Amino acid sequence: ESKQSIMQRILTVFVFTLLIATVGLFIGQFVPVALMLPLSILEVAMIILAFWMRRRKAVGYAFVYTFAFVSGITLFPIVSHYASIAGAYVVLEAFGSTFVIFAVLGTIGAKMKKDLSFLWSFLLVAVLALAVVGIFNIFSPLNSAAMMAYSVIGTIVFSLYILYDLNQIKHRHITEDLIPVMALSLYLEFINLFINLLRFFGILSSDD
Repeated sequence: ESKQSIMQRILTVFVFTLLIATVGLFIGQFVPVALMLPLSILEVAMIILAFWMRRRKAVGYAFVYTFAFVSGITLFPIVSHYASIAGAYVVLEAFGSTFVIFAVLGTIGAKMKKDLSFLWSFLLVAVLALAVVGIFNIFSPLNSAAMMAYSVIGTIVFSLYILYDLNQIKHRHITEDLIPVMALSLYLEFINLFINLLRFFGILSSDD
C-alpha cells in the first residue's frame, strides 16, 4: 500500500500496452481495409465500458491488453498514410516525440505538489472541442492550413492531459483493481498525442 508501488505497476502495464499495440500495428498491415471500421466500433464500445459506464468492478488486465492489440491494428491506416506522404522515418519521429513529452510532462505532473483537479473542466471541454472538428474531418477533409492548427492544438491539449492524468494518480486514491484502467488511460493519452504529432510532422514534412 504505497504510491511508489502502484505508480510503478501502472507504468509497467502501460509499457506492456505499447508493446502489444506495436505488435498489432505490425499485424494490422495484413488486415483488410473493410475490417478497420468494425474494429474501430469495437474500440468505441470498449471505451464506453471502461470509463463511461457506472460499473461496480473495474476492468481487468485481459480487457486492457485486448484493447491495446485491437487499437494497434486500427492505427495502421493513419500511420501508413503519413508514412507515404512524409516518409517512414516521420512515424518514428512522432513516436519518439510522444515519449519525450510523456516523460517530461509526466514526471513534472507526478512530482507536482499542486492538485490540478480543477483542470477537469478545461481539459474535458478542450477534448470535446477537438472531437467535434475531428468528426468534420472524417466526412470532409480539412486543408493544410486548418489541419495544421488542429494538430498543433491537439498536441498542446493532449500534452496537458498527460500532465493532469499523472498528477491525479499521485493525488487521488488509486486502488489495486484500478491499475488496468489507469494504464488504459495512459495508453489513450499516448495515442491521442501520437496521432496529433504524427499529423504535425506529417504536414510539416509533406509535398503539399
